[PDB]
Amino acid sequence: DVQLVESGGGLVQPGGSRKLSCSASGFAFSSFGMHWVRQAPEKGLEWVAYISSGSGTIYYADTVKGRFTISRDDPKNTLFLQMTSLRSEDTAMYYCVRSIYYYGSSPFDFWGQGTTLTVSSGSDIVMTQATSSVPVTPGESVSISCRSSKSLLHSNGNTYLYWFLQRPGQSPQLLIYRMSNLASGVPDRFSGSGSGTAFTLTISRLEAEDVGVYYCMQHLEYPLTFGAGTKLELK
Amino acid sequence: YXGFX
Amino acid sequence: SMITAITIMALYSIVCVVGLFGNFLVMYVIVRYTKMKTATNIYIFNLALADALATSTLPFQSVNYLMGTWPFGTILCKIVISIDYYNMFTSIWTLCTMSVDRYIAVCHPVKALDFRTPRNAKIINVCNWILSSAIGLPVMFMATTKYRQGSIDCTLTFSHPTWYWENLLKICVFIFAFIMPVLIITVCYGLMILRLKSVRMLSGSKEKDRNLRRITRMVLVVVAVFIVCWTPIHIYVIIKALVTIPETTFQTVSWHFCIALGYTNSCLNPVLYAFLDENFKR
Amino acid sequence: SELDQLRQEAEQLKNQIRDARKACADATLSQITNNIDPVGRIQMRTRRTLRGHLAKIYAMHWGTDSRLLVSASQDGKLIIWDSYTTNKVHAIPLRSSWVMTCAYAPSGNYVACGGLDNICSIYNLKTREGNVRVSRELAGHTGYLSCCRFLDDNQIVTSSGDTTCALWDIETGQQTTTFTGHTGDVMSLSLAPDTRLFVSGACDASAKLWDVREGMCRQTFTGHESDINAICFFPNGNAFATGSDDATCRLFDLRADQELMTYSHDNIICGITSVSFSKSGRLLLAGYDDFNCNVWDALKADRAGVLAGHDNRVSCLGVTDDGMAVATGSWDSFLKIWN
Amino acid sequence: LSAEDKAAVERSKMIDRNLREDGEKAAKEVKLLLLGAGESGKSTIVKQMKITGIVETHFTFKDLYFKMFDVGGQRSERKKWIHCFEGVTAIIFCVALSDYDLVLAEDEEMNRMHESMKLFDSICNNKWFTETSIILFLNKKDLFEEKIKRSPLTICYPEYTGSNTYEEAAAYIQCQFEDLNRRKDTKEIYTHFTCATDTKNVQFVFDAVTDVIIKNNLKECGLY
Amino acid sequence: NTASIAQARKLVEQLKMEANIDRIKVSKAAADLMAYCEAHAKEDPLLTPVPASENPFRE
Ligand SMILES: COc1ccc([C@@H]2SCCN2S(=O)(=O)c2ccc(Cl)cc2)cc1Br
Repeated sequence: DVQLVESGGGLVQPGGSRKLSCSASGFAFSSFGMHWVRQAPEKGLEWVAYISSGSGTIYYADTVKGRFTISRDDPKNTLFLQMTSLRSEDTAMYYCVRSIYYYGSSPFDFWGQGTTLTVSSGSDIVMTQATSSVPVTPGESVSISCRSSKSLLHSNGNTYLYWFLQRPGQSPQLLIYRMSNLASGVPDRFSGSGSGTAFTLTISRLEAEDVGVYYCMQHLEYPLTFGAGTKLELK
Repeated sequence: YXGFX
Repeated sequence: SMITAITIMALYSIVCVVGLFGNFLVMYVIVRYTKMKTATNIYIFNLALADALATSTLPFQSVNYLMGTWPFGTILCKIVISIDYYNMFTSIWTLCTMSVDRYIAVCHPVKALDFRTPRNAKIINVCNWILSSAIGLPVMFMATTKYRQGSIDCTLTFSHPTWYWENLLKICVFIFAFIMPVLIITVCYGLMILRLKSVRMLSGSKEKDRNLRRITRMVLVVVAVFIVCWTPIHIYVIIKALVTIPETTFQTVSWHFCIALGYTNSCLNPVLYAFLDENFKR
Repeated sequence: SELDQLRQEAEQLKNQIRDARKACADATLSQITNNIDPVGRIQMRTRRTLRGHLAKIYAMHWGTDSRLLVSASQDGKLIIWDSYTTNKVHAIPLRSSWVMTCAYAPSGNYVACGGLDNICSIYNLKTREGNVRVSRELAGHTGYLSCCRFLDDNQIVTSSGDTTCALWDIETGQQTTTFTGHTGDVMSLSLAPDTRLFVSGACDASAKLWDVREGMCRQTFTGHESDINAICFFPNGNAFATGSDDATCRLFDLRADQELMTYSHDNIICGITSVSFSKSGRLLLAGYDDFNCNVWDALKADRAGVLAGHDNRVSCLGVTDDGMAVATGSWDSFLKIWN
Repeated sequence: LSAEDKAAVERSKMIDRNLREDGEKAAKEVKLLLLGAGESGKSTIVKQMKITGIVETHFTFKDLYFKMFDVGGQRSERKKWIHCFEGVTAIIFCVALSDYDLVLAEDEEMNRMHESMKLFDSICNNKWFTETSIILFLNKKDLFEEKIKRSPLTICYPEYTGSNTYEEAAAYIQCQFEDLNRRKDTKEIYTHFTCATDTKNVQFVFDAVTDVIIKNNLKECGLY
Repeated sequence: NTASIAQARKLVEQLKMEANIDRIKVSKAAADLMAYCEAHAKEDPLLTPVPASENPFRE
């Protein structure tokens, strides 16, 4: 049973410091490239930091480099994010995310429960979901769209586009990896397609639990970037 | 060795 | 007069050419065939490399004696002096460390299982390289070009008291490059032979005894070649530094033959180890 | 003298069978193919060397995507390679290092191995845990495991030095069908393309065709003079070659029940370790103790080419399902990809 | 180039590093192949060196980690799997001295001692074991002293013309076994007269293995 | 003895079955193999190598 439990959140004055922790159990923590992703209260997902298996590679988002430090303690199966000079714009839910990378793997396949942080009072690829909400009725069929400012198709043949579903009150869940691959455990009524720059997620016979926000994400190059999200409302 | 001087 | 210089330059050229040829063939064979997989291959590689670098300096010496003047400038004078001292010290210390490795292999096999990894061989090579730099650098700085009586001299200038510093350098070279290396090689190889004399694979059969005899003969040949090739130049240096011996044409021929003998060790190094190597004959 | 009357009756049945085979030997494959063009210049090159094993390699198996492959070596490691990049995808540590065989499930979800431990271990490559786990240890053979092939994710066929073959239910771990009748060590087996039949090669110098679902021997093929080390189905399932210590490869047609052609050269005297067909069946690739792989014209028996890139016995080889490449594995601890 | 393959190439190197570090341990291992006819004293030797095909045991002595493999029950052709043990450090061949006088079975071809001698001939001369040291444990010496008092060695060796003393019979048997080595100059046999109580036998195998290590290092260092 | 008699009748049962199988002519058997090779020669990349742009191990 895979578990990731973040802790350390709370209320902090601006300019202060705070260390978040992510506690891993139920899997081979060491061999998993961890990722911190944050979500502002009424906003979309924003990638924060990445530390590879073995700690050989670390990447930060531009808005956080210099201020945040990501680390891991493999013997105790714990991930850390040491934050300093906290600003009001850092107030968000922080998700711990596991991601293993090898031929045919499914990155971003498990997200933590999230911890809440409250701070008192260019070259990056832009992901565009032009449709902010969509009204739907059960049994019908939906098509969500996403576009990239650059081609996501690589010379190796892969197109590095991911689809996530965030149900209300829960952590995001991987649906599609590399545009067309169906994630493990997700019902076959979801399917993804596209070509190069424009992409489409199609749901067949939409059910009740399918309601939520759908984010697209590019993994062609760092920093990883999400779309604004498309909401599915009941009629 | 020894050369130069 | 001219005959003596002709013979001196002929010996210089022969030594240089055979040293370069043998060392480069050893380098090619080592890089192609052996693969840097055994610890002994790393040592042979470094020995051949430093030996060819040492041999590279000979024709500069030959032309310096022939013309009696140095035209290649102060930069090249510094480079030549530093590279010569560097390569001499590195070749000698590589010989010493190879002998110590063999002694540890034969007399401490259980420890040799752990201590004789190729990574440790490369570490020891790097340490030897650095410790030779620790004396090459001061010689590099002190190397200047001074106007001699005839045309020019590429020599070393020492701060006053210059006699004190020159004597200290000569004594340090003689000790740390001849006496202690000879002692280390002799002691290690003697202990190795004493331990080999009491092994079950060589005691009891004519063939076995013959193999032991040939191992001892190869060890003794290496040690004798090193002693014979490095002793005369050092004793000549010490006798000239201690006694103001009058200059004669015989003095010049003897001195140049002593230098050629000091570089004959370099020339014979590959024969001694690469060529005689049983593994090499595969 | 009951044993006498039976031993003499078997000789009469052998003569009947020999005569029936002679009766339908109206021609030879060799004379049938004189008219067709030779294959000509087969100039194969090494495109990849897979480095990282530290002992002899005895087996490998291509995945069905023609890109991943698994190799098994006595260093106790099962390595899965991405042959396109040479990246190692997984390195699986074996409980027993005395492995002789490995296999890739056609689904790609599982690998298998085993050897002198007499156990066929099944490994789950797609765990939630993120690592590879032993999912089953198939116990019951009484000699070394010489070969194994998945039928699907729940069924696998094994060959053993105990002279038997077996069909296993992986879920329950039980031997559900046994295949007895060989009188010597079974060295190799090959699944028919439709997986309804398999052939086995044994140290009795015979090959046997087995019906998987009925659990009995349909046909028996003799002709080799020594050990059969290797066997491979013709791609259409109507024939199969037989690598043997006699430095010969004798393709046997099932329906005609006899040898059609032998592939040998006077200057090849070493054993054969492995055989495989190209996608069209035109090329027969064979690995030799003399460190080389020979490429034979399967229709005309002429040697078409040589793969000489190893410094020790070639122990295994395989051709991708798409036919694009052949891999060779060697006691020298390297694999090479050729095309 | 290398968009997400960068994390894949990093993983390949991270597991390529653990293969290297696990192969360094294995290269220090002393690999021992235990052979001998059933009841020759093999499992007793295992007990002495201590506190389903290939039964295995490992133990430490004088800071050397030994790995011993007992082929055990293996009903198959040796020639098909024996080459797997090419490269073992040493073979330990156990011989039951007291088996020399065992009566032939119902259809037994030769006596127990002669079948053991035949096994030794095949192993010592095996092409895969040309450069392998053979250590011979002549075991069950205690029973031999009781049997030799009443049963002459000529039952086993009709050509034996010596006396039925321990010393003459033991020396003759040892010679008979060692004479089977057709490559004495390239291969050396280490013969020990162990028993059920003998404790220096582990030391004997340690001493024999140390000489083998010396030969390998001399071979590697170019001196051989 | 009791094991040699059980194996001896197993050999008779097996030989009886093998004698009764349907066999075709070698000439027909050889023709079928030739027909397969010719029909699939174009899809065999080892027989007729493809350009480097179609070759995964050179791309
Ligand atoms: C000033 O004198 C000397 C000082 C050092 C050395 C060499 S170079 C670095 C290693 N040493 S070593 O101690 O001999 C040595 C050799 C082999 C091994 Cl495995 C371990 C140690 C040589 C000399 Br002449």
